[PDB]
Amino acid sequence: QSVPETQVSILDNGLRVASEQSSHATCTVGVWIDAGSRYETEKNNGAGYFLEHLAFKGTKNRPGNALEKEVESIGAHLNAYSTREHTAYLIKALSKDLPKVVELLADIVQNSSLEDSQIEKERDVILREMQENDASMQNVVFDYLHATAFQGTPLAQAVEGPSENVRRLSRTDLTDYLNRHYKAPRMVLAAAGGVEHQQLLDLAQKHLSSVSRPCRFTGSEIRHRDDALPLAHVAIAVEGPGWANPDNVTLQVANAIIGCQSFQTFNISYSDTGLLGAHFVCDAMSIDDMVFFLQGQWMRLCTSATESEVTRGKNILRNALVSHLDGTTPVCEDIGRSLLTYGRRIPLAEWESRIQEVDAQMLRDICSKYFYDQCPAVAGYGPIEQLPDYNRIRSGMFW
Amino acid sequence: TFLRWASEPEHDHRKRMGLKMLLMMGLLLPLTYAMKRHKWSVLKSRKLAYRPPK
Repeated sequence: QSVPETQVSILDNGLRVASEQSSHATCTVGVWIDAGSRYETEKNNGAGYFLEHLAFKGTKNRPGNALEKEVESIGAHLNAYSTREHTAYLIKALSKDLPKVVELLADIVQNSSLEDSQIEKERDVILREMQENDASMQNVVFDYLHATAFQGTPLAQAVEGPSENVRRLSRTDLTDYLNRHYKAPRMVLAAAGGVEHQQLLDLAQKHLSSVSRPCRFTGSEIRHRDDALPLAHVAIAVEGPGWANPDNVTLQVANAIIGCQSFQTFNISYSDTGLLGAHFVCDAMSIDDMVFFLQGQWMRLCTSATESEVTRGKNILRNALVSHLDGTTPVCEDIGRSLLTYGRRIPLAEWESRIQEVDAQMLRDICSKYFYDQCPAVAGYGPIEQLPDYNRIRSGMFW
Repeated sequence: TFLRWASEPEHDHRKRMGLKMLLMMGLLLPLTYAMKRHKWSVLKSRKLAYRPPK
């Protein structure tokens, strides 16, 4: 595969600058930060989201629309996102523009300016959208599959936070989150595409060299009944192994075996925890039959796998998790997480080796370890009266 | 005592059955109740909340 290895050179502050040169002419230079809603302490539950809104509204060097203007003029796309564990600010731009794609990113992580005036507006923006964020039923289901599964922990609370905090937030608080969770050893400068690693390392030395230097799963159930909705969304999960756990790969193959309606499957991983399960949307009348169907399948893998199907699963995984030339953005993203989670970029050859070592016996062993006789977390929203209660799903978790 | 004996040749035996019976129910009831309380705890802990969209 002649994979372009990801050369990662570290910095004094610890930016762990990394890179994976590629022929593509445009590149994606991003900053990842190990800071999410898991690091918030319920008094600043929307600080990362609201800082993610404020981060493009001007820094000392780029007051007002300067930031957006320049990153617009250069012709680059500026994006940012926040999860429960990671925050990313990345720019897709013509490689030659690295010089500015990097200096701009430096401002966004440090020297940022949180104009109180702007703060006011972003508050309104976040709040109002949240007032409508309820339209994204799936996100709702998935932010309760989190609340009821991680009750009492910082992993239950959402990325956006409760409207309460959103309204009650001030520059100083933000400043704290910014000055507390934006440390240089918890930061990765990732570059993918037409970039040279030595030039990127010199730019990180020139700019960004200033950056300062028991989660538990609770088998439970939340049922939001609202019978006026046309469709019902139900998510059932168990405790995922984690990000670093080796068995994650044998679980991905299991998901590739499974693949009523919109019956997706997810393996969300956080630092030594996670949610492994399925989300499906169905007319109310069929919710119970779906559930029965789904539980039977998990059970099928646990006791009755087949090399053929495993193969089907290994192959789909193989065509997946490539993140290679899939594009600068995706690749950079993967590197961004790989340096934050694993501490290194796992190459695709190692992924292929870990895929080909998976057989049917260890797949049903790992599935029995993680699915069989486990207490799930259930989150339902919509006409969910025929959704079975916890004893029936409890009993369907075993044969 | 004898006339009693004839009227119930199993006075003793019935009483042996009653002893073991007591013991058996004595172990089954508490346990069954416990289970009754496992499978009913789920509901007995259910917390309902009304959230009109308001």
